[PDB]
Amino acid sequence: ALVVTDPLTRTECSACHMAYPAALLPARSWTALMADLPNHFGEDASLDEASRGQIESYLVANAADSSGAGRALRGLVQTDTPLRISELPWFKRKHADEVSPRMLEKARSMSNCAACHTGAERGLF
Ligand code: HEC
Ligand code: HEC
Repeated sequence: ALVVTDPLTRTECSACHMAYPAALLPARSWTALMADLPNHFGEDASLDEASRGQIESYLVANAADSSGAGRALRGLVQTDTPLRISELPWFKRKHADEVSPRMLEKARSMSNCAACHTGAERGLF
């Protein structure tokens, strides 16, 4: 399932986009994100340390490499620490010949999964 099940992560990490599922980035990528929320893609996404710590635990514990080779890892080398799901080789492979300039214009960003996937919040893509 490609769904955030953790309530605090669901709340805090849906404030500005969809709460992205842990399974889509390796643990190192989640750590790096969670270590710099004051400088988060142009926004201040900083949290109180207690909330920050718990969210980091959940993301790392259910990351793409938390149960061996999740699909999202395909085409990654161990020295890659991607900070965007939308920059993964696996993501670009699934989207390349599928998204037209018009579909992309309407979504406004490949970060906006629900603009194209009605079931994105229930894990259906
Ligand atoms: C607003 C104050 C935000 C909060 C709270 C969180 N995030 Fe965020 N995030 C924000 C912006 C403006 C962007 C750029 C979107 C774009 O169109 O380029 C992002 C992006 C991400 C990503 C990358 C998405 C992708 O393209 O692959 C990830 C993985 C991500 N954000 C994670 C994340 C988490 C774990 C959060 C909770 C702690 C969280 N975000 C909150 C703005 C904001
Ligand atoms: C429109 C501009 C899109 C945005 C934004 C995102 N996705 Fe997407 N995605 C889009 C299309 C047209 C398709 C192909 C559908 C098909 O059946 O060919 C996809 C595909 C996926 C998939 C693969 C689904 C499967 O066949 O198993 C996944 C896992 C997926 N998309 C995830 C995903 C996420 C996490 C996004 C936000 C970060 C996202 N997509 C954005 C169109 C669009």
